[PDB]
Amino acid sequence: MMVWTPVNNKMFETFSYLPPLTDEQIAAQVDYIVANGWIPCLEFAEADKAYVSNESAIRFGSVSCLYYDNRYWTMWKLPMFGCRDPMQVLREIVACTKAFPDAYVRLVAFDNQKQVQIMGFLVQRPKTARDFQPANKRSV
Amino acid sequence: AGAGFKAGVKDYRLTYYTPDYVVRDTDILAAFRMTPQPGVPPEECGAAVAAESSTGTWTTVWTDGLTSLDRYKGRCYDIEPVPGEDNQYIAYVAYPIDLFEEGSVTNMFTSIVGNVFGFKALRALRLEDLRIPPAYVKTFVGPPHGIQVERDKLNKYGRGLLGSTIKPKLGLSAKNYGRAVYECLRGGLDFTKDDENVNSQPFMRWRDRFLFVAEAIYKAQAETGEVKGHYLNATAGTCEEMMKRAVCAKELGVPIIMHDYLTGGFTANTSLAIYCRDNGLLLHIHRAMHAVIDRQRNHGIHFRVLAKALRMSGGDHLHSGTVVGKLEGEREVTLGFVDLMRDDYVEKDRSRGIYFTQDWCSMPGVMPVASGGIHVWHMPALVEIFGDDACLQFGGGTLGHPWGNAPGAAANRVALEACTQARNEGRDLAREGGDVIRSACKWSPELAAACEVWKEIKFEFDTIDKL
Amino acid sequence: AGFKAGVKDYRLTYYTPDYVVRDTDILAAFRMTPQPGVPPEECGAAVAAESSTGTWTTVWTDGLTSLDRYKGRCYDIEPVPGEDNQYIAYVAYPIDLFEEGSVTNMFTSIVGNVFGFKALRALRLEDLRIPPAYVKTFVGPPHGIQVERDKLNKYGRGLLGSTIKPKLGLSAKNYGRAVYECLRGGLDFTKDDENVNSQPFMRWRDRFLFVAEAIYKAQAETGEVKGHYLNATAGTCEEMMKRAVCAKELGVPIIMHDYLTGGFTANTSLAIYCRDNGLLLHIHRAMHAVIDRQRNHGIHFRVLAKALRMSGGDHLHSGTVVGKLEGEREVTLGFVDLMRDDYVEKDRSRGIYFTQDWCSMPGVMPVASGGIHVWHMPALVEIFGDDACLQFGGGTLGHPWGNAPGAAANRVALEACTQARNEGRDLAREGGDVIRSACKWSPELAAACEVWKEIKFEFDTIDKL
Amino acid sequence: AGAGFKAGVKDYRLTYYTPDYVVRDTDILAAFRMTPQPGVPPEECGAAVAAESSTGTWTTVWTDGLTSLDRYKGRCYDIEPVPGEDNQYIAYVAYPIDLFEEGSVTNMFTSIVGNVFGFKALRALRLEDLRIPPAYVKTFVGPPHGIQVERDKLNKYGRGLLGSTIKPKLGLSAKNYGRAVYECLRGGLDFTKDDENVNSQPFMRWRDRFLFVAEAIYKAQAETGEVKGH
Amino acid sequence: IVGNVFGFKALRALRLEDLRIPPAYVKTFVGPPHGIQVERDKLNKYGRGLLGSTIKPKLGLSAKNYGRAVYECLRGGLDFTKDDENVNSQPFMRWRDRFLFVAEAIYKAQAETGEVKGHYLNATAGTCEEMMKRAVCAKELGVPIIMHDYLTGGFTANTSLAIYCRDNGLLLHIHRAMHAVIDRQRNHGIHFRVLAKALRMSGGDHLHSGTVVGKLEGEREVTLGFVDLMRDDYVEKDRSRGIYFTQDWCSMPGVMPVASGGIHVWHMPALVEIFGDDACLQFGGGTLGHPWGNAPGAAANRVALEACTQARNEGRDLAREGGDVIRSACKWSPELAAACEVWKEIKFEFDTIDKL
Ligand SMILES: O=C(O)[C@@](O)(COP(=O)(O)O)[C@H](O)[C@H](O)COP(=O)(O)O
Ligand SMILES: O=C(O)[C@@](O)(COP(=O)(O)O)[C@H](O)[C@H](O)COP(=O)(O)O
Ligand SMILES: O=C(O)[C@@](O)(COP(=O)(O)O)[C@H](O)[C@H](O)COP(=O)(O)O
Ligand SMILES: [Mg+2]
Ligand SMILES: [Mg+2]
Ligand SMILES: [Mg+2]
Ligand SMILES: [Mg+2]
Repeated sequence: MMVWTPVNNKMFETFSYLPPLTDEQIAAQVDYIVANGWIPCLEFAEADKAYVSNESAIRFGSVSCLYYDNRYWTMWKLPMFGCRDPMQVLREIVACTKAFPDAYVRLVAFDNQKQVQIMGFLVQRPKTARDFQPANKRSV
Repeated sequence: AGAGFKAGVKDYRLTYYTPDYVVRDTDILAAFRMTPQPGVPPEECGAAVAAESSTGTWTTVWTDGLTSLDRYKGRCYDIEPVPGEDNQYIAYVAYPIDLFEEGSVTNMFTSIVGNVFGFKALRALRLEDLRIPPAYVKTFVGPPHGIQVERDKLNKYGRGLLGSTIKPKLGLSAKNYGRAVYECLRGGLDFTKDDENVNSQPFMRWRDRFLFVAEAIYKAQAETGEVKGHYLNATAGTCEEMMKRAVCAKELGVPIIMHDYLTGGFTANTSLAIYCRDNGLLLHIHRAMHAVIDRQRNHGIHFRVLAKALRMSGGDHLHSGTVVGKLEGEREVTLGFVDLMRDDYVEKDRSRGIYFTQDWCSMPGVMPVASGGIHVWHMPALVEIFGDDACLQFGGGTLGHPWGNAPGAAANRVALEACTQARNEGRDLAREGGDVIRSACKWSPELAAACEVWKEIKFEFDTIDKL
Repeated sequence: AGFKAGVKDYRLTYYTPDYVVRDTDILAAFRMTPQPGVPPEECGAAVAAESSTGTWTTVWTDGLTSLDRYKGRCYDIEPVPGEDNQYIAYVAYPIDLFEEGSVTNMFTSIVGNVFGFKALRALRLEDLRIPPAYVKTFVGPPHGIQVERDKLNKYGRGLLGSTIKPKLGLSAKNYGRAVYECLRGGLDFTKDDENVNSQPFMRWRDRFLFVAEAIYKAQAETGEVKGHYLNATAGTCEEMMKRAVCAKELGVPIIMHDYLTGGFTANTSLAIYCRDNGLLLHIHRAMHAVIDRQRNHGIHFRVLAKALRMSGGDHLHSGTVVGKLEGEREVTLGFVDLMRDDYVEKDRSRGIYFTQDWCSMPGVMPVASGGIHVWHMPALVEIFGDDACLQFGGGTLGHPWGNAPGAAANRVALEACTQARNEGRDLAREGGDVIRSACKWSPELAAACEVWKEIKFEFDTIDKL
Repeated sequence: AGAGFKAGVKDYRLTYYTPDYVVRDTDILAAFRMTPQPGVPPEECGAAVAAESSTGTWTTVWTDGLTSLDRYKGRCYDIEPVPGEDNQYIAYVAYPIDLFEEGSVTNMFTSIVGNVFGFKALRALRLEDLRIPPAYVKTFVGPPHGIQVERDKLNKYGRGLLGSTIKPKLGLSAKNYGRAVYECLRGGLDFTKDDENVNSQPFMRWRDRFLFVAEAIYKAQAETGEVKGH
Repeated sequence: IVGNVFGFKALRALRLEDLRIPPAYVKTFVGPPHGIQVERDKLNKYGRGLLGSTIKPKLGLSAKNYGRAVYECLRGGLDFTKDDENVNSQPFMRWRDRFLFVAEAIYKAQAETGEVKGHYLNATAGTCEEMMKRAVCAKELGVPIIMHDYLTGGFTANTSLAIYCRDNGLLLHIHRAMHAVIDRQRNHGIHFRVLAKALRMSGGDHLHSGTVVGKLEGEREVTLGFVDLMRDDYVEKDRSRGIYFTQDWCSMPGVMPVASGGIHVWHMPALVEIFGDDACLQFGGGTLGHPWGNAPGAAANRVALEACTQARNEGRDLAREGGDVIRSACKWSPELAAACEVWKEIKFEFDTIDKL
């Protein structure tokens, strides 16, 4: 019996329970965005603004249901409307992580017919983050 | 003289069988699978169903002359023989939009299925489909949030949601409930839930549970850094109790409650849906009791109609069946009503049991929930059938893991994410499904432990509700 | 015993043939049709498990509680005579499983999921034994038969009513006109059709007002108390309550609710409102036959009738036996006793699987309605006796001379039969003679006798014992 | 390379003039009598009206790409010249039913007549007619009673109803108001009325009026045997 | 005053040009919930015009995308964003989802910039009860400001809303949707100055005033006239500005004019010159149409406003040197330069209909 650790084991939604994505794996996910005609976009956040929190609720009456701070991250430039080139997306990931090397950065994509984000996963976490475990240190 | 009052009995077909009628775009349409008694013509049987679900009774009444029967009568406008059946017919009935109370599923059901199923003159009757016109759809508040909004509130994209029902069904204390909830959530499940029959009982009172569950939710959310929720059951014996439970959830600031809409009822459910809209709670709908109504091919109401009824009454999730699990649900039948639950516009398609083109006129979609007798080896098939816009629930498949709830949850989460990644990379889950799972059991000890326990477990039986 | 992960048979935990049922247990009789290759014992044990504590694989959390204390138990399996693959499975549920006062909860456990199991082909709930200890947790009927008769000052005969027709399409003013003419001719009650709620052609509050005018006019004209079942059935609990409240403020005696289409949660709420405000509550069973018609699958009406008595209602539709809607005689006499009596002994020739003790909970007035007319009166009086309401929609508004003569015809018929029975005449043998003597005396009755003389509803019964 | 974001101003007609559009039965339709400024083509002017009453503004915005403009945009689908006029056109606009708040006339007016009448690029604009589709009509409670029910509650049939506004418009006391009301109602009128500007004023407070009028209504009703109102 | 007379057969046309509201009648009104001084004090914003932006497209955006666009606008230098006048509650976006996502966006921007932020949440609704429900949710979210469409919602509802705002501490932004149906033609209707006086009595903290230079009509002298009527305590008769009567407001709070519609960075000098500091300048397309997105768009408008304000404070004449101030600023700021380039040639110059 192995024990899932509650200490410094924070996750990051889709794909965070899998081995970290290789560059070939990231490229495959980008190919999937372009093949489906979805709109790629990059978002980023400093470490203090990366995880869901509650601080604003101090101002509230009884209306905190489904309100969380830090859901919104900051948009890198604009969504890539009309982009059908996967290499162009990869080049923006590089440019974004270069501009903000200490930020969390995620790749998302939008479907404009459903008007919803249709996919999303982390592509960079800061090197100083100590609040996560590698796959093989997740249980003890 | 013209047409006067003549007392006495005449055939229903003289007034209510109208094969030349061109349906209006505001008419509600019903498709009934009808089995007449011997010596009852199909035309008379269809006319009787039309009549007694709209304006007519068994003998002529004088009061018809004060109104316009042409304007208000239901009309059996088409009768289709059923292939493979000696004595079964699809009778099509059109109802003027004027017959129905705006925003009331209760009233729609009372007319269309109220008395006709008990007529001596038929042996069996089944409502297969309903065409709800946009003009009537627009009179409903509908789902409190719907799929897009739910995903936006939860900040969850790119995969199915994962859940689990706490077990045993009954008999756990409020403190043990919260303990199990916390261990499930912390392992990677997005939601847990009260069992459909967990309301308030001598072994655990509701408000004790809500409090311990809130503690569990917030602990897992702080631990994992992901938004978590637990479908707290607001189902109750009275509207006043139900509302009390919803109010407590609002005051705890938790994201989501549940309702058993058939055993609680449409009048209570609509009220709860409106409360959830006004207070920003997600509403998970359990379909307890549906199979009493929708199992048999010859008699009852097909689930696709009960699913349409729910979308009107209000619900962010509805249970949809698993296809591969312990409870019945044929693949093609299921894919049909999932589209009816989720999509804005569904074209007639009889190979999936869709008798009418249905236009939802932008009423939000309902998240289908796959639940019951499913485990890790079912994952590829589930993701293939449902896609990302679904919640997949594992009660036994989580609490039955040899290492406990958190490893159980992580096994399920690893399975889901591996399948989603494989599909995204262009792999066919219908065929490479076992390979994806095997490669994943080899990588993850938690997943391997689950794979070993449930390897031989399948649910393969003759289907009752066949097309 | 430790935690062992994995699937095992349900029968290892949930089939307990040596179990002695407790007097506080809820009992259920399921008519069960297993898939080929599934033993009856395993199928019954699966029904007991999935409607109480169990799921499809072993869970560790059972060890934290006491499964013996809480589990449902299949304690007896009976073969069905005349059937190759049908069984009656008897399940016992600890009283601890159930929310006090909630019919909704009881249904959710007992009929929640088990009917959709792949491992069975069909399932029907035939009967429930509701123990006194659970019955007492329910408010129950707002008034019940004795109180209703006392408030209405009506004794010594069946009550007479009528559903206004056409079902839909009449204006509020025409609705009240029809009501006034029915009531003034001898009927005690008229009613909104089940599907008359609030519609483009007639809004509810307009109806309530015109109907109140009609009730009061007919009451002043006849000198007898009158009422009209005003439909409170609505889309939401808030609308339903708004309609109940308006009836309260008009001072009228009675409202109605469609308890299956509205639901148990709304119905219980309404029944408590009626109790606290002194309104009688007529219950319409719209939708029941979707659930209760077929012998092989669903829930028998007697269980839906028990549920209503617990949930609350002063009247419940019972079927006619002889009218346009199905209802076998022996089956109907069975659940009528379950609706009205304090104590009903087990009697399989009437579909009663369990002795039922209602522990002083008030009885519900049966309402016979649907395709009935003057010639049915001897049969109705013989089947139901005085404690019933007999409703004639078409049988009143279909009279050649209009509503008042139609009402008078039905009232004459009912009183003639009542008098004849009181004098020692056997209505089963002399019923035709009673009606004929009455059609000869009363021109209103004669006109109705002539129109419907040849009209019968005789078909093969689907819901057979 | 697909359709991307291009910043800047372009003609409204490129997006909002759709002369081959087949109107849906759920669309709200508007008929505008339009007088363009000199040098503005009727097509551009009709397109501007359609745009700025639905989804558009004066320059291209990037957020269009996140949604479906095809689904939501107003559409000028027909432009009719006015006979007898040099510079007047009937422009016909279709609005998807999704644009409107259910049950709100306020919201319908805010979109359709909100800003467009003040545009520099037109000299005059008149809204002539609206087609309200059944699907939108059904979202409104509508009239409390309506003609049939009114006649049924008042028990008045076979003739027009007769009324009268009390005069002088302002300046009468509550007591004199009810006195005038009683004398009108008793003579054969079904109704009397408050003048539109009679609300609650220093010469007569409302509740004093309501009481004296109620007295008057009931006295005339008893006197004549006919239902009266004010 | 306007009830029946405009329909009389004996006249061909009638227009109400002005009303003299006496102090004795003015004093019977609750009036604006806060007014200019109080608004600036609560917002802690002094020494420049306020900057805002309407979210676009007008309709069609989801609640999540709405808040996303709001957060990007506010974080770049705008004080306010706003619901478009016709954004209420619709199938594409229900009001309470929008309110919640907008609150998140407001608080994120405020934390990120260190300046107070707001977004005029639209309370306009079909019924008074629905309008109140929306006001109550804004109150419970602790956000600063709501809006109402006073002519399409109506005076009775508006006055009720204003009183609610006074009693609960919300600022009230008034949109004048439908005014031009009534006030455009010289021969017939009611002049906007009367509609603006009515609003100051009914209650509002902001009222749309027109731009003079933008896509919608508003003659300079006319506009300066009613802007004084909105803001000042005492305005003397002045027919060259369309003021027919001396108006004494007897200490009733002043209403902040809002200049909005077809305006961009090049208009900034003219806007600052016409309105001065006690105004809000709104840029919908002028923010969301910037080639680099909302935040750079917001920064461009903020730089332009601050450059003009600084120049005026230094004694420069914005009427004569306005272009020089903007050019010096586009040279310094890349965000501004990108805006300057896109809208350089864009002007709205047409024959005026509502002439004095
Ligand atoms: O009570 C149960 O059995 C479940 O909690 C599943 O438990 P397990 O996950 O442990 O099987 C669900 O309520 C059923 O799936 C409902 O059926 P459906 O979705 O068909 O309505
Ligand atoms: O709608 C009808 O058909 C009735 O009004 C009867 O009308 P008539 O009197 O004109 O036949 C009753 O609702 C049915 O009897 C209900 O059946 P049940 O009592 O079996 O539930
Ligand atoms: O809907 C619009 O057009 C605006 O949002 C401006 O958008 P842009 O900034 O994109 O032009 C404003 O509501 C109008 O300015 C109102 O006009 P006014 O202030 O004259 O009443
Ligand atoms: Mg369950
Ligand atoms: Mg009926
Ligand atoms: Mg007048
Ligand atoms: Mg606007």
